[PDB]
Amino acid sequence: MFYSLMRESKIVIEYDGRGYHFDALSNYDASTSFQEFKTLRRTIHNRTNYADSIINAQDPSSISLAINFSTTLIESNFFDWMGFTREGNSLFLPRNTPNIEPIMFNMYIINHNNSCIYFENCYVSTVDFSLDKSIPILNVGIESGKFSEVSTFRDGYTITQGEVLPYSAPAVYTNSSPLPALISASMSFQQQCSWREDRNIFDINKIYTNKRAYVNEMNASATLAFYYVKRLVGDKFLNLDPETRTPLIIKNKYVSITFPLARISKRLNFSDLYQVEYDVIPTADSDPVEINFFGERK
Amino acid sequence: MFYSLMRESKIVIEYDGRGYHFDALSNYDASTSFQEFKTLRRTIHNRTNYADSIINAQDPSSISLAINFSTTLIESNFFDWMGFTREGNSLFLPRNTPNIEPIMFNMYIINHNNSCIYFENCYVSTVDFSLDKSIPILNVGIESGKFSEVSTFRDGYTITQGEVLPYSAPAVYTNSSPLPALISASMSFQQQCSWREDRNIFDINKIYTNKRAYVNEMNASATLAFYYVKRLVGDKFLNLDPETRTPLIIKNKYVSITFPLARISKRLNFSDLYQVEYDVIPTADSDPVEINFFGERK
Amino acid sequence: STENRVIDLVVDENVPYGLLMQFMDVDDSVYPSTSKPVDLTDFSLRGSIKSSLEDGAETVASFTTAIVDAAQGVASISLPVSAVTTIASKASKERDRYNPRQRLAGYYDVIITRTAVGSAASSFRIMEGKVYISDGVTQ
Amino acid sequence: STENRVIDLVVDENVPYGLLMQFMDVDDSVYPSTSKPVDLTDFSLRGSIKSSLEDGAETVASFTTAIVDAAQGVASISLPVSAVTTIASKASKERDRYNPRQRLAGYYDVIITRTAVGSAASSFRIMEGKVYISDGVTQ
Amino acid sequence: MSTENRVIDLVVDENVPYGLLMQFMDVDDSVYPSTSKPVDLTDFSLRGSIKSSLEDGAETVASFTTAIVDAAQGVASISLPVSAVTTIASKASKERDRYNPRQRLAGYYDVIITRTAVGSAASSFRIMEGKVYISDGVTQ
Amino acid sequence: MRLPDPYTNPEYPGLGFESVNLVDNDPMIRDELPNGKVKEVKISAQYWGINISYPELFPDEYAFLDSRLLEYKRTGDYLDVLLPQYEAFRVRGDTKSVTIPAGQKGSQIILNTNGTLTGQPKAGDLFKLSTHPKVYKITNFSSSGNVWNISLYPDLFITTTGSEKPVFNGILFRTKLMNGDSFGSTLNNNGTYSGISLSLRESL
Amino acid sequence: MRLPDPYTNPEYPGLGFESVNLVDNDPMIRDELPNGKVKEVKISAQYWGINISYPELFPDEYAFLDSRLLEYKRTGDYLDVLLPQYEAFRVRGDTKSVTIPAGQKGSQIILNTNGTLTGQPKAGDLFKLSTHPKVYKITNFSSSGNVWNISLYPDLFITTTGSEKPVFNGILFRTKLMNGDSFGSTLNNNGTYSGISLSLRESL
Amino acid sequence: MRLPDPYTNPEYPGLGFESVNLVDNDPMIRDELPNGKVKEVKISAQYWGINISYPELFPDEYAFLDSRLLEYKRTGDYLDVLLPQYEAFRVRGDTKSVTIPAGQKGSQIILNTNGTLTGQPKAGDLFKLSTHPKVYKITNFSSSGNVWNISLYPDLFITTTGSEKPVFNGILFRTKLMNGDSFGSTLNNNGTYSGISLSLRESL
Repeated sequence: MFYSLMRESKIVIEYDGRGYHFDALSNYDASTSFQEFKTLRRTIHNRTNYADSIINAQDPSSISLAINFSTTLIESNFFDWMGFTREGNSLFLPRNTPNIEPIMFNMYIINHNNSCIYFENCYVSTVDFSLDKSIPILNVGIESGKFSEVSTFRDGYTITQGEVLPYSAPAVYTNSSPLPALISASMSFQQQCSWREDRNIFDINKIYTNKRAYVNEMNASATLAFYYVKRLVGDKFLNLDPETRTPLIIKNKYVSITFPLARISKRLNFSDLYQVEYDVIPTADSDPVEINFFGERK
Repeated sequence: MFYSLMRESKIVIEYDGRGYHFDALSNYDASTSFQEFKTLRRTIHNRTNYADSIINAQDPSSISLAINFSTTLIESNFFDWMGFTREGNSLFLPRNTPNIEPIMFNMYIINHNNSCIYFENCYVSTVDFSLDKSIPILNVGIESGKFSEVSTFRDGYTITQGEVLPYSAPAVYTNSSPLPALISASMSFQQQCSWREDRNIFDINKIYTNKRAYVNEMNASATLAFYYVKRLVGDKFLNLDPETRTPLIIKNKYVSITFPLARISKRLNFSDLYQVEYDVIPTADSDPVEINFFGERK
Repeated sequence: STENRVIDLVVDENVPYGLLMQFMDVDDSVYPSTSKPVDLTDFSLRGSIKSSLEDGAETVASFTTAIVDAAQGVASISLPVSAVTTIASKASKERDRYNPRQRLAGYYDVIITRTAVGSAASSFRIMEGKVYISDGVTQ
Repeated sequence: STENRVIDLVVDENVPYGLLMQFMDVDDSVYPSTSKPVDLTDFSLRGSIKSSLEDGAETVASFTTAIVDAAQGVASISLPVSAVTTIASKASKERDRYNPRQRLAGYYDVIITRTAVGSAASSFRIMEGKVYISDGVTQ
Repeated sequence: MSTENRVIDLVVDENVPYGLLMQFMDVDDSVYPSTSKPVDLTDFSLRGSIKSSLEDGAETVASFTTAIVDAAQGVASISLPVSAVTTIASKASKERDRYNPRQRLAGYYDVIITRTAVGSAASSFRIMEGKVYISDGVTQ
Repeated sequence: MRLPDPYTNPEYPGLGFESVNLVDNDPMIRDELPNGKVKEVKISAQYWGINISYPELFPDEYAFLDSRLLEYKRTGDYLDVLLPQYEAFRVRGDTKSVTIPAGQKGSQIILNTNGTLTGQPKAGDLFKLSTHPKVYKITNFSSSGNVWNISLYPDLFITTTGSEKPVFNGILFRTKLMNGDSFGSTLNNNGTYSGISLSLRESL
Repeated sequence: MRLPDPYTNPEYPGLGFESVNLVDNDPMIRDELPNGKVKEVKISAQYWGINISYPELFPDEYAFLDSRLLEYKRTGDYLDVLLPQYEAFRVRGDTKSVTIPAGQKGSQIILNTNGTLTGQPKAGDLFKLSTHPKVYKITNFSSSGNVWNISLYPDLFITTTGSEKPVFNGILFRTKLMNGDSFGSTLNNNGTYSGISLSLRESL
Repeated sequence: MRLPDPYTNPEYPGLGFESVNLVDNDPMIRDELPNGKVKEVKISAQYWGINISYPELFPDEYAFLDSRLLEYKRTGDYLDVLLPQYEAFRVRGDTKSVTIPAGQKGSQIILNTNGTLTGQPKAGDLFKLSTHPKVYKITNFSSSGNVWNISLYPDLFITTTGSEKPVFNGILFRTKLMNGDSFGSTLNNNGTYSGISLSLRESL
């Protein structure tokens, strides 16, 4: 019979009636499960041994994708679907969350012989990538409400990811002054939604699937790792004091995350070679956080 | 002097005045300990540094044995002692727990030079074995109340385990229709008893040992791992929907655990090759769960 | 639930065989499933035991259908001890893995039928599987 | 028969063997432990022991059957001491390294039968398995 | 539990007359827990023997001198004298138990009870079996 | 007026009853004599009490529910409450050709079904007359031919005039919303409304 | 009437006591004298109190249970219950041929089995006379052949008239509900009635 | 009558006292004057209060304990309670040859041991006279030869007649079970009885 290989698969995200086949996929992980109500009615009459278990709900699925950067920049739609406002090829973090509910979309995981798993009512809840000395890759995390098995599906023949972008060394700046001795710049963006369970007595003897959710908060964060370097005795630029507001940018040849004003906290580790670690979050009144997506030639 | 080697040992279980020497023992683990009441009486008069610790109880021991299947089927007595009713060579899971207290027995761990450790007031609390592509072995877990050191002991010269049964591939059926692409069938049976601590003021200045216990519940469970295989598009037999009641049997050449009616929950993992995982428990009104022990030639 | 038509029959050597089918109609709309039995009117069952599924396979034996207690739905399928001997004669010499007494004798299936109860020949297969002969010792 | 209910009999050497059954039908749907002893009137069980599980095997012994209590449901399957001695003589000598008392003698089955006027053959197999001889020294 | 129930081991102590006290009792558990009555042992004779091996040709090293101390109350006693114990000790294997050096293998044994009576119920049962071990001594 | 439920309005799944509480309110004067005999006296009527609990509500669901509740409080109507667990269809047919003999004021309805109704009502179901809004529970039912003997928990609140028609399916509780004197719902910073509870009482 | 339980209705295993509280209720005129002596006078009758707690009840089981309870509330009779922990059948036989000599009052009782009963009623077991519905509790037992001397915790409410027959098995408490006035049942989204409990109280 | 403890009945280890509470109950009228002087007035008697707590009880342990308690409530006897922590044997010998001079009504016993007793009682021990059931605690003890000067917390509840004999070992509290008006124990579904507490009061 037909076995199902992960390497022989195709992941298509269905949004607005168009299929976004996300090629250049390094690895994805997903699971499906059901919720049970298992009670044991041991009584003084009969100290029974057999439980009363009924399947009544579908446990929400947690799908994680690892997607390489591409020249056609389809992967920026994950920021677009997660709530960021768009102007050109740059994504803004809005001052306030636009809507109460996230942007919902369906996703297919295609396989050979018309086999498919249909995740519905999905939303992008996490996107983080590490700019480092290895090839950058953004791990997106989406949560589903209802999963199903379907025969025919949606396959993104045209909308697809192009060639992976060549590696380019990261560099973090303050205005235009470079920060020396970078190790690993990791950026994190989240849409911490929550499922609104509305399982009621009208759903008795039926399988319940989560359908609606609301956004608790959105945020942009970055953890920067440096080597503890000082150029002067009693230096003022490079030290361990906190910085309430400072313009920061984690720049690459193909992407540049901008914090117009940042709150930096420093942490020193007395390891083999001393390392300082930053904790960059935008300030209260900071302008929207920028995320530029340069395909080629900026 | 005399050292004590685990390989040079003999474990004899004393039940009903007869010694059940359990040979074909792959490995066992046990520990003994005491309970203390350590309080520090720091006062405004004397902020002392020396605690007031008295040993007043023996912490119950947790002995785990790993026993190979044998041709004389002495190992089925663990199901017999754990509470299952017996008819011929098949063990039933009773609808209700027979008695409030479990079946108590003593156990010896013999060693050379008349050295022994005497575990008393033991009961079988867990038995689970995995039918897989390796040789099956059932790990039993017993809990003791009182441990002691004795000079002479009980040694099961006659009652002993025979030769280990040859390996035979497991197979799980629904009625008589085989379930394809099995990976690992793991069965679990438990007698979740609880110690009734009755340490009172008449035991002050004495070491207390647990003596009596009651059965909270008995259960039979099995976790089945398959490969996600489908033979048709929109198949009805093989899918991810829950099955409220279905006859299942995890069969081998020497053992067959039967669920007359089973509650199956399925879980799909999108691993290198897709794997589905079952969660088989007997239903509310299901007939007693069968465990047959075939020595040779069924 | 789903389908469980596949069940294997183990018939005994030197002993006549008789199976008792309590036909039933369970419905799970209400939580205590309805125990309504089907009513056996204009019903006939037919079943043959044929070695292998290939076309032209020789007919090892044929089931003898009995319809009794039509009101409560039960029915009986049986075959005489002579049929048992004829089955055991043609059974393969290779024995089953799980039981060293059974030997594969062939395949079978019984087909219910309505004969013009509403001017329709609504005949569908009930069950199926393999027939196993269990070697006896008494004779 | 009962393929899942195979039980190996153990007969002691130098001792007459005795095994008693109880045919006692149950219906616990009304209330647990509702069991009525089956009438065994005009029932006659019989069986045999043969060395191998195939045709042409040499018969070892035949159980001296009886009906201890008619209408009470207590049947008995047994054989005298001389037959046990014959079994011990005919039994194999491949003694186990850790069960040096038990040797395999053969395979056994017994069939219950109805011989009622106004009825037909009702043979049915109720026991199945192997006969193991336990060695003895006190004679 | 096909044979696991009626098998126990005896260790006769060297240079001491060995006597085992048995108490028959008809215990009823299936009908109701905690109900037991003695077996009326009148006409229930006992006999046992010991042999070195289980082969057809085996030596009768000893034989229990069984006696019914109480006809009722189901009390019986199997015992052997000092000479039989000495014979067993002399005719025992020289290989010592590692976990208990004083014990050495002597042979196998069985016990049959014969309830011969006027009533046609002259049944026989094997109520005991196992191995016989000799425990060495020095007090002589 | 019907309380919004996911039968009529499935587009608002948050309007489902997360947990209902059918309260049996039959006030009685119970006195325990020293001789061990407990004695009861019943004067007042029995009224079914219904308590509804709700999950977090989105703005549209709360808007619909609040509009319906304010319409109720404006027109002074009677909220009708439907319990899904009591909607098992056993008795089917026409309830217009069935006749109920008049003068029945006890706690028992004797009706001649005239063979027009299929099935039989089960004990513990909900029963109601067509001319009175009070809801009854069938405590016992014996059928001897076409005449049925239905036993009801609340003593018959009306004396049958011979024109009443039994109602077995589609039964609604003519409730009146209690705790409406101080009725509110807090809106959290995440946009969802929380703390909504309906304490309803059967105002026949 | 009989309270439903798995013995009467095995098809409903959800019925059956998850926990039963058998309380002793003997009112007494207790007085604490200034000298340290405590004087208590028994005047009011004693009555056993039964607190029954039910496990998760499915809708059909609760329908049966509350149908029976509402029939109780309707016809107004007493509600018998059978505690299963005291159902150890320790006395076989038929007690019709057992005579209790007349003119006996107080805790002690003398009954002659006439060589009919088999089994000894140990202390702590229940006891009930055939005529009166009171339920006693054996505190001590002593027999001289066939005659049995039984001591009961509550004094015999009525003096034996020479015809009362012992009832050592199947003893039912003639109780009355104490939660009737406000008895509500909650239905979860899981589909079970949770926290169903009864506060019974023996009448007379 | 003795309360079952693991001295007389070790086969029921659940009957041990998980925690005892010896309560000193000496009601007094305490008044605080504005001049800072607190003044007390004592009229009523002092009674030792004992509170017993129990662990989960198996059916046999509870059966034995309940049979004993019901025997108590039947015969109206006095429960005797033994505290192990007060059973240190210091004074040994015969207490019949010791003489207590009469007319001692204060809070102090002067007795001539006549050299018949070995050892000396320790302060804080339990002391009791042979003709009265009240239990005393030794607050001070001075021995000048054979005459002992034992000081007791509760003022002597009796005036010595010259025939009383001191009792130092084997002292029991002649208690009467309080909270017996509503006494019960819940039986869980696992077969063990829980929620058993004995509030005892010294009813001399």
